[PDB]
Amino acid sequence: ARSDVNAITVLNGSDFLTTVKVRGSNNLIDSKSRILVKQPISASSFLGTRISGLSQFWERYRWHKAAVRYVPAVPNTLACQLIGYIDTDPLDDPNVILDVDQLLRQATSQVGARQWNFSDTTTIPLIVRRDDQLYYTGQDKENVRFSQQGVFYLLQVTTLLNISGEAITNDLISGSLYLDWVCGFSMPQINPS
Amino acid sequence: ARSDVNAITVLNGSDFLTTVKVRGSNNLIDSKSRILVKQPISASSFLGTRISGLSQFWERYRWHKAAVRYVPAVPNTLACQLIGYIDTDPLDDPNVILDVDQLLRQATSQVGARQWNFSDTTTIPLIVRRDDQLYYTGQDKENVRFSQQGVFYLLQVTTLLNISGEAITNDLISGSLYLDWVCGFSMPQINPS
Amino acid sequence: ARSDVNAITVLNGSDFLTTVKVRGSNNLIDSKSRILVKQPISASSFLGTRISGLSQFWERYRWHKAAVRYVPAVPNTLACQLIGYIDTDPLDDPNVILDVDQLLRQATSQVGARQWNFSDTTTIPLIVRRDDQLYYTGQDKENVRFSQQGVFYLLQVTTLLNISGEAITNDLISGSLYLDWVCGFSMPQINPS
Amino acid sequence: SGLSQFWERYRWHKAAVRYVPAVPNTLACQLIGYIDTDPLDDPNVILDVDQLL
Amino acid sequence: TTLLNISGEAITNDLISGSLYLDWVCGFSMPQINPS
Amino acid sequence: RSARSDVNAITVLNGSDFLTTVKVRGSNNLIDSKSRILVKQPISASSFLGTRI
Amino acid sequence: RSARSDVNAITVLNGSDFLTTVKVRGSNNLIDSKSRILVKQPISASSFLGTRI
Amino acid sequence: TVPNFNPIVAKPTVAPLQTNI
Amino acid sequence: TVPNFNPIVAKPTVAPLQTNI
Ligand SMILES: [Ca+2]
Ligand SMILES: [Ca+2]
Ligand SMILES: [Ca+2]
Ligand SMILES: [Ca+2]
Ligand SMILES: [Ca+2]
Ligand SMILES: [Ca+2]
Ligand SMILES: [Ca+2]
Ligand SMILES: [Ca+2]
Ligand SMILES: [Ca+2]
Repeated sequence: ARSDVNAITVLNGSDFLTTVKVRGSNNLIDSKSRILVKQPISASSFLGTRISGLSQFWERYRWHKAAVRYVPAVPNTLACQLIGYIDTDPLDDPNVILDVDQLLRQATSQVGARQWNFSDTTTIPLIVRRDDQLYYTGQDKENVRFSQQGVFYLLQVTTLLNISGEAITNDLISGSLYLDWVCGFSMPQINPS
Repeated sequence: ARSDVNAITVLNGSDFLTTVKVRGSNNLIDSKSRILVKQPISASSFLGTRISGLSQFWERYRWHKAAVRYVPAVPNTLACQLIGYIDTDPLDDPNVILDVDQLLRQATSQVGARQWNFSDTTTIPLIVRRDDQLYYTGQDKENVRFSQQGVFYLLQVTTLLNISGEAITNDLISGSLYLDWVCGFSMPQINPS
Repeated sequence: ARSDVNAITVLNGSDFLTTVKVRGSNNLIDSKSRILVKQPISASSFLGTRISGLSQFWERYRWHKAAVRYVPAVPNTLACQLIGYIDTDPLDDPNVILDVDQLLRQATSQVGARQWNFSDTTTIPLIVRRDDQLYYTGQDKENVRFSQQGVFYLLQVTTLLNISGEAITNDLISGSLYLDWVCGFSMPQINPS
Repeated sequence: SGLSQFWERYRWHKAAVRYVPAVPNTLACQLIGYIDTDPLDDPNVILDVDQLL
Repeated sequence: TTLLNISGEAITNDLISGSLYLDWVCGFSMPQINPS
Repeated sequence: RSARSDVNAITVLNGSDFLTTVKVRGSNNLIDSKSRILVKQPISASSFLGTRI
Repeated sequence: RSARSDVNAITVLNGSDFLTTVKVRGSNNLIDSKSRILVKQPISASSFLGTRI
Repeated sequence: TVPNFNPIVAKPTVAPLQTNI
Repeated sequence: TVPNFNPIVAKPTVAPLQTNI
């Protein structure tokens, strides 16, 4: 009962991430205002969830096949495109970019990217690397490539509009993000908090 | 990545329970005073541990191979005979017993009971039932036999005495208890708190 | 004689780390005082040893089977419960914890943690990751997770007490730590100093 | 539930709740439907919304 | 045509409508590096 | 000598990309002919900064 | 939907390039240890500005 | 002729009103 | 194993706007 073995506990689940908020007209005045979400996809990036709670009890992890899932809380009469991707490089930051088309193009350039209307649902996969690398669970520290396996950027391509030509201006909620994940944690521990 | 199946995720670990404290002469004046530790062995009984954390993320559990370990924090010059048994029925309470030797007997009779001096280290095994029943991982509720698979009882048999045949009265701290376990959790979830 | 290939030269040895010192009563007045030893387990952490010498002559390393050994230098008449775990993440620091039992729990939860009285000898194993990552042998630089494969933490759980239930205050020296290792070095070189 | 009374025990071999919508796609609201296998887990004790979700 | 809604009313917001992709095939001939 | 190959070969490769967004000009701004030109994007390979082509 | 391929493939390609020139430091400047270091050029793929790799 | 350099795919999905059961 | 005790069946039907001819 005192086994000193280190074994990967591959285990599945699903978790509620966040309610996304498309920006509208008032707040959306520049390009970086079109980045609705900047959410690391490290196991321990979602405090109240189950994945993060488990992560807290291990050193490491590796998404074997993760996926972000968008569920719309709006009707179809509203129309606005969204582009979502997961940069495997936690440091690559598009916030510095000024041109909107440049940002959407460097988004669509990523391999696991998707586009969709905020009235339907899709799935944003995570493309896992090839060098068997593991990542740490604790709160992000000196460097981020040790901890984060990816960073999910959610983008606003169009302007939020409704039944009529009316352009909404109140920055209202469009849907909800869900993570359908599978990862294996290696070394039992407790991470501080 | 979004499987709905339910499997047994058996995983190992070790955890720290609490520090033991022999009762001494002045405080030991009856049979219930000799009960130093009444500590449930439900996975969710030790808040800051790894076992309870993990438990919070599953609905059911079952000790496959558990063992309570005693680690002395005292020299060899002191002596006090203890008894440690894990009762698989939590409602069985020895506090209602008045005869002391009867309590020692009902302790020793447990098939996994161990006796030892508080200057020595020994392992108290848990014994698992035969019907395949699973227990619950949440806080204890209307009934206790659903959650708690066992209850660790520690006994002070003889009196705490120094080098000679002379007793002690200051009620000093003897050692700490540790749990070396391997458990199988069944249904992924998050329990309320 | 002038081969350019790179092979793993796995080699064994043992080395002396330092002398342990329990803290006593007066000095033990908080939770960080109970941390007696914060000793990295990087090969190049012990200057006058054989392990660090050899390390200086290679670029990368990987503990295949390491173990920190405790050798008491005190009699049986004294008692003090210790905990020894080797954290595979050096950035995890318990000094930031204020609750003492929380620190003991996050220690015990490490899969290779051992508890024992400072009058006894016991072996603290190192647990090795699963991704085949190699670490660096030089002094610690911009980041610490490249060099240090582990960090040995020694804890003072209970108070140092004499024959009776009476405490000590002189903060005496308990014993010494030794390292029994077998490591695999990869790239021949000489590191600067 | 009337036949239930004629026996003393039961066990769902296969159960699946099925939602039949009555609204058009011009309205929107997210829902979560889970069947908890422990009747004693009551979310009403939860104050935080995201924790409940 | 004018931009108009469900009704026969014209809109005056100067909105965005969509995106354009290029599905292309090109043959490059002479290796070099252009300055900049 | 260290001579560099004198072979001129046609390296053909294929893929998709993203040009730009379209902005219909609306009744206010649509008061001229030029106002009806929403996109003027060359198709030169080196006219798409962000792309990798 | 317009989904972009989720295929991670190892694109391996080979060729030569040009790092830099070497400047032996001579008796005047060669008065120290650092003076004997003529080249410190990383081998990262993105450390060769002019090249096309 | 590096195949699958920057491939993109399109797939429509009709969005009717009052999907009835 | 009384078959077809309380069977129910579901069948959708899209309701698009402006079905054209
Ligand atoms: Ca990137
Ligand atoms: Ca950590
Ligand atoms: Ca009993
Ligand atoms: Ca049963
Ligand atoms: Ca429960
Ligand atoms: Ca740790
Ligand atoms: Ca690796
Ligand atoms: Ca080095
Ligand atoms: Ca539940």
